[PDB]
Amino acid sequence: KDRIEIFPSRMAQTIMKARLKGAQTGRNLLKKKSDALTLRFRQILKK
Amino acid sequence: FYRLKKIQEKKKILKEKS
Amino acid sequence: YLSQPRLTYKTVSGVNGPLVILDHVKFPRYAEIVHLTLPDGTKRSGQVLEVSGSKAVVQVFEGTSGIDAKKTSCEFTGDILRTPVSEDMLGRVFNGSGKPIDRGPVVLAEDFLDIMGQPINPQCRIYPEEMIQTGISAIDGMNSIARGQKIPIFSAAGLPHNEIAAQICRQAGLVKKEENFAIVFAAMGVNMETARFFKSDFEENGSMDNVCLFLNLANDPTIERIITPRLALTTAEFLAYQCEKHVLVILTDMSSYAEALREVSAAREEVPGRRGFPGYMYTDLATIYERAGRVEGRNGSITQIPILTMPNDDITHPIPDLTGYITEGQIYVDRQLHNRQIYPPINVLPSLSRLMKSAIGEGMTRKDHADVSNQLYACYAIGKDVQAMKAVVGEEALTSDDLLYLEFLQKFERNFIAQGPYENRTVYETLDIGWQLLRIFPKEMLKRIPQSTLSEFYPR
Amino acid sequence: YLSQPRLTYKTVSGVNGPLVILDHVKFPRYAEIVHLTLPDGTKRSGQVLEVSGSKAVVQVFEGTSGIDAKKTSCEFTGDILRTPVSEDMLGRVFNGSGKPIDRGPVVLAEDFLDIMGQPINPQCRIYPEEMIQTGISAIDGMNSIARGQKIPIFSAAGLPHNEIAAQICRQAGLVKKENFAIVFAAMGVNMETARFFKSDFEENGSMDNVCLFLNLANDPTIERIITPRLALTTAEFLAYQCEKHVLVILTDMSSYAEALREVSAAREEVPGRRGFPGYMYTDLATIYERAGRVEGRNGSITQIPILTMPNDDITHPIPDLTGYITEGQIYVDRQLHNRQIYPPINVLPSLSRLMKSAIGEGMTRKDHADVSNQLYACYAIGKDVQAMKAVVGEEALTSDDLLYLEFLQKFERNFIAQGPYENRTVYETLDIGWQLLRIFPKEMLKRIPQSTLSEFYPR
Amino acid sequence: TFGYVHGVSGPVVTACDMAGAAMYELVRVGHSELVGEIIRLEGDMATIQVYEETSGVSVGDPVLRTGKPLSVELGPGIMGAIFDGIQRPLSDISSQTQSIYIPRGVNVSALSRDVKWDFTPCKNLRVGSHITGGDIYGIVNENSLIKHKIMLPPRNRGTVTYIAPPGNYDTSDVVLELEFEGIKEKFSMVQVWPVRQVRPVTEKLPANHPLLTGQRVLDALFPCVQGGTTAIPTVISQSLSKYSNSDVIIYVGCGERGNEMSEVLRDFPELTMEVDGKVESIMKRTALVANTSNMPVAAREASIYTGITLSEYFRDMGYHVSMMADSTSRWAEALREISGRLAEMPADSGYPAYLGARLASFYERAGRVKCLGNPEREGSVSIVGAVSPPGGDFSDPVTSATLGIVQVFWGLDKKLAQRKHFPSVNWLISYSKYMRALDEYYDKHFTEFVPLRTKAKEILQEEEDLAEIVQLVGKASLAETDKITLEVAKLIKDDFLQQNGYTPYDRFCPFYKTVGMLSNMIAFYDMARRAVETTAQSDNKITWSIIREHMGEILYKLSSMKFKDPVKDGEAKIKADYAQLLEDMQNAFRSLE
Amino acid sequence: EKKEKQIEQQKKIQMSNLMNQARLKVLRARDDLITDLLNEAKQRLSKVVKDTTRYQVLLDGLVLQGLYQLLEPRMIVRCRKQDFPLVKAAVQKAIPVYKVATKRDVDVQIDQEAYLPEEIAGGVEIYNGDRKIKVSNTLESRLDLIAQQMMPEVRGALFGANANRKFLD
Repeated sequence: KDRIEIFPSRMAQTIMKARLKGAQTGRNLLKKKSDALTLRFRQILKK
Repeated sequence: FYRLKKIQEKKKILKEKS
Repeated sequence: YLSQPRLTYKTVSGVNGPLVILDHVKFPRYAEIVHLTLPDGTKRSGQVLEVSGSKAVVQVFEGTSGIDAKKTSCEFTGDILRTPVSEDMLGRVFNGSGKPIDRGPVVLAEDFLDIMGQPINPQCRIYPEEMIQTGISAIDGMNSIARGQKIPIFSAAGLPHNEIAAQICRQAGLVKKEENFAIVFAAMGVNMETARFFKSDFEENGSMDNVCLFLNLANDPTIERIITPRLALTTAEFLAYQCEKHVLVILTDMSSYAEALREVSAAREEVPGRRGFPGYMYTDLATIYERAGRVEGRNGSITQIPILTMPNDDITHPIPDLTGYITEGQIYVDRQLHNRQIYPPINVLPSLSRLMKSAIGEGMTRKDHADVSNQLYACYAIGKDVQAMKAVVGEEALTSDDLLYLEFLQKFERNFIAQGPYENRTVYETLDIGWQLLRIFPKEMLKRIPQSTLSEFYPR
Repeated sequence: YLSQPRLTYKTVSGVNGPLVILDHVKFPRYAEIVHLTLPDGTKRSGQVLEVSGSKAVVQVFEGTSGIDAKKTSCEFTGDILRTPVSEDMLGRVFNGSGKPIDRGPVVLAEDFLDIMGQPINPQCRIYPEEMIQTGISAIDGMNSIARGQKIPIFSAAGLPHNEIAAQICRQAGLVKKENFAIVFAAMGVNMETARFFKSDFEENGSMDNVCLFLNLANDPTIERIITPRLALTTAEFLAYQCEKHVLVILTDMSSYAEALREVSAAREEVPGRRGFPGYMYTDLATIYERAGRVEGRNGSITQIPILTMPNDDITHPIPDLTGYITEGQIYVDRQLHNRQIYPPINVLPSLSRLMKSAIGEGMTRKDHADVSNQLYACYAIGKDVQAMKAVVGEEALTSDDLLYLEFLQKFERNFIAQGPYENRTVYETLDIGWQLLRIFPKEMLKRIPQSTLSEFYPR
Repeated sequence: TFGYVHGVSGPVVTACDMAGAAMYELVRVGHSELVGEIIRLEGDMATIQVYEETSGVSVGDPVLRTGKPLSVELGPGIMGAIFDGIQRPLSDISSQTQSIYIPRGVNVSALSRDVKWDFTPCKNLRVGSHITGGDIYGIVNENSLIKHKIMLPPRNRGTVTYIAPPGNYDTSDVVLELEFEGIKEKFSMVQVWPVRQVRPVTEKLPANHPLLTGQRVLDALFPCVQGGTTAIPTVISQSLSKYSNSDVIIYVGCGERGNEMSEVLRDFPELTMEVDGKVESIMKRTALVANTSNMPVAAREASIYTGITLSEYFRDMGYHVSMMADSTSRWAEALREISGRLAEMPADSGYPAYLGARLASFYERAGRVKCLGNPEREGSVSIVGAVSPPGGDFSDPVTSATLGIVQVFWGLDKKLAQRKHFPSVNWLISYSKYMRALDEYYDKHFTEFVPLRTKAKEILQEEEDLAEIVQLVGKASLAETDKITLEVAKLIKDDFLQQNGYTPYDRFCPFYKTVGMLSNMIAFYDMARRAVETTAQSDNKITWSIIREHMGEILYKLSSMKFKDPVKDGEAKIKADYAQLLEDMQNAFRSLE
Repeated sequence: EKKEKQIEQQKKIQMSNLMNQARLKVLRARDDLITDLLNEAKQRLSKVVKDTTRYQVLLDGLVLQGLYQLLEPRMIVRCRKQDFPLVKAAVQKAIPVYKVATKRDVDVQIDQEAYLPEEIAGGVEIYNGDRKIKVSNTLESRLDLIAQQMMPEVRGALFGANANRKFLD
C-alpha cells in the first residue's frame, strides 16, 4: 500500500515520473470538469 | 563509489611493487 | 597422446577463501584441472583461474577446510575440463560434477568432449520448422514450442514450476500423425525435497529410458552449479549433433546459476555490473542458451526450456531482463492463478513464443491451430477487462453480451488451463478442447477466425 | 620569455588507454602541452595530466592508436595552452582546437592569452543595464535579455533550438533609438548542422560580426572542453580590451558535460552524482561567470547557453546546475513545434530575472513593462479557456471566453510566429503586442495602468 | 617478432619481450594462434585482449607480432559473402572444416584465393602514367550488376612501370607495379584498410537527394536523404533492399539471436529484384556481417567498424551504399563488457563514458562525398541504425546518445502495435531534420508538397489534443470544425499512414502516387473547412453529419486510393484517376450548396 | 511577390559570398608578407654562418644552452661536417664554465659518425648518453621558436596599432 512494486533503477524512475505526470493530467481534467458541472449547477439553483 | 575506488588502490599496490 | 607424467607440487604459497595460489609452477595452463590431496588423506579438485609467470591460483571446488601451506599436494593434470560423454547415459543420474549418484558405474566414454563446447556456425543453422508437443494445453495450444527454440518459463518462489517441469519431462514428445527423442534434465541448486521429487518421479512413471538427470543440490559446492549447465548441454550437443536425436533441455532454477556466477566472481574480487551480477553475464547466459537450434546436415535439434525465478515478481531483474534478450518468448507462471488453485497457473496474457508461426499449420498439427489460438487469446483478454471493470463500476451495468465474456473466462480457466499433473493431452485434444470453448460464442462474434475455417470446424 | 630550446623525449614508459606516461623528464609542468610524433610520422598533440618527480602522464588528444614505447618522440613545450587573439578574427571559422577551416590563414596575434582565464573582481562588476535586441519576438517582447545577463535556452533533442541559435546570431544587435560582436561556440555538433552554421552566417552577410568556433561530434572529446574556453577568451579580449558588446552563444552545453564526463573518467577519476564529476558546479561556473559588465570599460559580455534536457527532465544535473548559476530560462516547447510554430518558445514557464532592468524609458520604450505582463496574463487566461472550451463546448462559452480564444489564435500566429528571416525590431514587437491588446476593451486590461492606456491604446 | 605469454587471467593475456609493440596492433596468441589486440603497454610488457576463447593458453607460448591493426580485406569477392565481425567467411569455414562449428584460431582468407576474376584496366593508364591514391586502374566483372572497380590505396602514388594485361587473374598475383622516387613496389588486387580509420575523401557534399524508401509514411512526413543517418527503435530494412535507390546493401547484425540470424541467411538467397525486366538474386548486391551472441565479445564490437569500412569501400567506386546496422544496443552491450575487463570507470548505468564518442565515430562516417580519385566520382553511404531500448525509453545511455547524433528518428512504439496497423509509427516522437535540405528537391521537382506536408502533420496533431477530451467527455457538445479534423484525420490514419507489407499494392509506394493521394485528402479538408466557416452564420447552417451521409460515395473513392495497385497499373494510369477524382470533389461540394 | 522576395535574397547571397572571400584574400595577402619576412630572416641568418668571429661566439651560447637543459653526466653533440672545429672549440670552452655553474661532472663528446644534414642553417643538437633525450639547438629551430613568440610585437610594428584596442591588461 505504501509503494508500488518495482525495483529501483534508472528506467523505473522515468516510468514512475511519467505515471505521476500521467495522473496529474487526469486530475487536471477532473478538477475542472467538476467545476464546469458546478458552473451549470449554480445556474439551476439560480433558476 | 567504494568498489571503483578499491580497485584503484589495488592498482597502486601493483605499481609500487614495480 | 598425453605421455608426460604430471607434477605434484607441494608449494602452496597462500590460501584465501576458496582460492589457493601456488609457486614454482612450471608452465601452467589456463582453466587446467588440478587434483588436490589434503593432509588427512582426503582429495579435492580445482581449476586454475590465473597464471602469472611461475605462479598459478587454483579455485578449489569442494571447499578449503584443512588446506595448509605445508602438506597439501596439488597435482597438475595439464588438460582442461573434459567430460566423459556416451549415448548410454540416457537413463542415469549424475551429480553436478559428472559423478554418478544412481549407485552405478562411472560412464564408459565414447569421446571426451570439452564442456565449453564450440560456437555453432550461423551459416550452418536452420530455422525451427516443426513442434515439440509437451502435454500442457497452455504451452501447446497457445504458446507452441518449435524444435530448436529457447523459451524460458518465468516463475516466482512458491509457484509450481517444478511440477510443471517434471510434467514436461514425462509428457514431451513429437506431434505424431520416438527412439530419437530424449530429455536432458539439469537441476541447479535445488533443495533436497525437489531432487528427491525429480528422482522419484522418473522411476514412478517409467519415463527414465530417455532422460539424463544432472542433480545439483544447495548443500553441494557453488562451483559444481557453474559447470552443471555445461554438462547438460555437452550431453545434449552430442545426442542431437552426433547421434541425431531431438533433445529437450530443462534447466531448473537458472536464477541460482546467476547466484553462483555472482559468487564465483566475487571470490576473484572482480567488478560487479548491474545489481552485483558480473559485467560478463550477458555473454555468459548466451554461452548456455545459444547452444541450441537445428543445424544443416545433421538430423537432430536441441530445444531449451530454462526456468527462472523472478525475485519478488519483478520482471525487470537482470536475470529475466537478460534472458529475454537472448531467448524467444516467455511462459509466466502466475501467482494470482496459483492462489485460486489452478494447475498449471500459466498467464497467457504476457506469455509469448516468437517462433509460433513455424510450429503449427498443415503438416505440423492442423490447419486451424493459428486461428483458434489467437481467438481464445482475444476472448481471454476481453474477459479479463470485463471483470476488471465490473469491480470498479458495479454489477448492474453488464449487458447480456457482456456476461458472455465471463462465461468464457470461467470455462477457459477450468477446461483449458486446468489440467491435472498426470493428464497428458496431445495437441489434437487441446484444440478439440479449444473448439468446444469457442462454441460458447455465436458465429457472428468470432471475428478473429476466418469464414473458410469457420465453415469446416465450428458447427457440431 | 621562453627562449630555451625544447626537450624531445623518447622515454615512453607505457600506454594505457588515452594516457602516455613518460619517465626521466626534466622538471615537468602541469597542464603543459606536448607534441607527440608517431613512428610513421603522424603528429598528435597532448596535454600533461600528472607530474610526479621524473614522470609525466600525458593525455593525447587524438588517441593513442599506434604509439609504441620504443620509437615515439614526445616534444615538450614548456608553456601551457594559450590562444592567439586578434580583432581580425571577427569573420573567421575556427574548429575546437583553434585552427581555421574556412580556407583562411593563421590568425596574426595581438596577444597570447591563457584560456583558463582569471575571474572578475566582484567589486569591479556593474549591474546589467541596457537591452540586447535579438530579433525573436518571444524573447525580446516578454523575456528581454539585459547586457551582461546569463540566460540559457532550455530545449530537447529534435526541437529546433539550433535554428533559434542561428536566428539570434543573424539579428542580434543593440536597441537603436560599431561595438557589437558575436562569439558563437558550437560544441558537439554533427556535420549537417556544422554546414548549416558555416553556410547560414557567411551568406546572410553578417559573418563580419561573428567569430565561429565549430567543434564537431567526431572530433576528440578533450577538444570539446577547450572550445568554450577559446570562445570566452576571445570574447574577453574583444569586450574588455576593445570595448565591444559581445554576445556569447554556447550551443548544447549538455554536450560539453558529456565530454567533460568522458574526459574525467579517462583521467582515472571516480564519478560523482549521476556519474558526472563532483566538480561540475565549479566547472560550469568557470564558463558562465565569464560575463557581465565591468567598471571603467565600455564593453560587456552577455551569454546565451543552450541545453538539451534528456527525457525533458529538469532535475538532471546539467539543467539543475545551469538554473543554479544562470538567471532565468527560455523553454523551447515541444507542443508548439508539433503545431508548426516557429520559433516554438513557451511563454508561461519562461523568465528573465533581469528583464525589469533591461526595459523602460531610455532603454527600450515606456510601456515595455506594462505590455509584457499584460500579454502574459491574457496568455494564461486563454490557455485555461482553451482547455475549458473542450469540456463544455462552444455554445456554453460567453462573450468573455471568446475574446480570450480569439486572442489566443492571434498571439501564437503573430507574436510567437515569426519565420526564420523576419527581424522584428523591439519597436515592432510592441506594435504587434498592442494590436493584440485591442481585441479587449480598456475595461478589461487590468495589468496596464491607466496613464499609458491613454497614450498607446487609441490608434 | 617473438613474445612470450607471461600470464593469462581470463580473456586478458600479459605478454613479455614486446618492446616496440604498437597499441591496438594485432597479435597471434598461443600455439593455436588466437588473434589478439594490444591494449596496454607497460615498459616492455604488453597487456593483450584475446578475440577468442583463452582456455589452454599456458605461459611461455609464442606471441607473433604483426605490424598492422585490426583491418579488413577489400577487393573482388565481397558481394554475396557472409562474413563475421572480424571478417571470417562463414560460408567457407563451413566447407574447409566440414563441420557445424567455428574452431579456435582458424586462419581462412576473407577473400577467396582460387576464383579467377576478369581484370579489365581503365584503358587510360600506360607504362609511364601518373597515378595517385584513389585513381581507378582496373574493372572486375564481379557479377552482372556490380562493376567492381579496383582502386589504388590512399597515400600511394607514382608512375606505372607494369600494368597487367586484360585476362583472368586471382587475387594474389601482382597486377600493378608503380614506382615512387627510387623504390619499386607491388600491388595486388586486394587492399587492406584498418577498420577504425576513416577512408579519406576530397570533400563532403551536402546530402540533398531523397533516399526513396518504399513506404507512404516515412517518405512524406519524415523523409530520409541519401547520405543521412536514421534510427529505428525487418519490414523497413527488407523494403530498402529490393526497391530503393541504393546499389550496395550492407546488413550488419551485431549481437542478434541465433534463430533470428539463421532466419535472414535462409531468406536473402531467395529474394529477387527487378532491374531491366529480368529478375536477379539480391545477394549479388549485398554482403552480410553475421554475428550472434555466442560469438566473441571482441568480435561483436568490431562488427560495426567492419560493416562501415566495407560500406565506405563501395562508396569510393561511385555506388550509393545503404548500410543497415541491426541492434546497435547489442553493440553497446559489447562495449560494456570490454570496459569492465579493463577496470574502466563507468559513467552512466554501467556504460562507459565514451559511449557517445564511439557512436559519433560511427554515425559520422555516413554522407555524400566527392570520391577520392581521378574520374570525378560521387558515392554515398546511408547508415540505418536500430536501437533496442529496455522497453521503449529515452533514459538508457544508448537510445538517448543516438538521438543526439542522428538526424532522422523513425520512432516506433509498442502501444501502437496491436492495432494491426503495421508499421508501428508513432508520429509524435518521430522526427526528420532533413526538411531544410530537401526544400530544393520538393520545390523544383514537386513544387506543391511542402504546404501539404505542413498541413498533414498538423491535422494529425490537432486530433491528439482533442482525443483526450473525446475519450472523457465524448463528442457531446463539440464545435463542428473539430468534427472535420477527427473524420478527415481518421481518413489519413487508415488510408495514408496504414500499410500491410505482403500485399500486391503496399510493398512499393511510388512518390508521385504518394503526393497524389495527399493532393486529394488535404483538398477535402480545406473545402470542408471553407464550407463550415462561411455557412456558420448566414442561413441553413450545416454540420458534418449532413455531408458524410450525402457524400458517402465520395468517401469511397477517397478511401480506395490505397487499394489501387501501383505495380499492374500504368505510370499515368494513377494520376489521372487522382485528377478525375478532384472534379468528383470539386463538383460534389457544389451539390450541397 | 514570392518570386520577387526570392531573387532579392539571391542577390544578397552573391554580394555576401564575395565580401567574405574579400576579407580572406586580404588576410592571405597579410600572411604572405609575414611568411616572406621570415624567409628574409632565414637568409640573413645564413649570412652569419659564413662568418666565424661572429659565429664562434654564437656557438658558445647554443651549446651551453643545451648542456644546461639536459644536465646528464654524459652528453653527445651533433653538428655539420665542416662545422666540427667551431663546435669543438665551443665545447672545450664550455666544460669548465659548466662545472663552475652546476657543481657537476660531464663527459661530453662530439659524434663523429652521424652528422646534421648540410641543408640546415647552423647550430647543434645535444643528445644524452644513450640518445633518448635530445635538445634541438639548431638555428632553424631557434628562429622558429623566437619569431612565433614575437608575432604580437612584429604585428604592432609593421601594420600599426589596433585602432580600437583601448587597454592591454
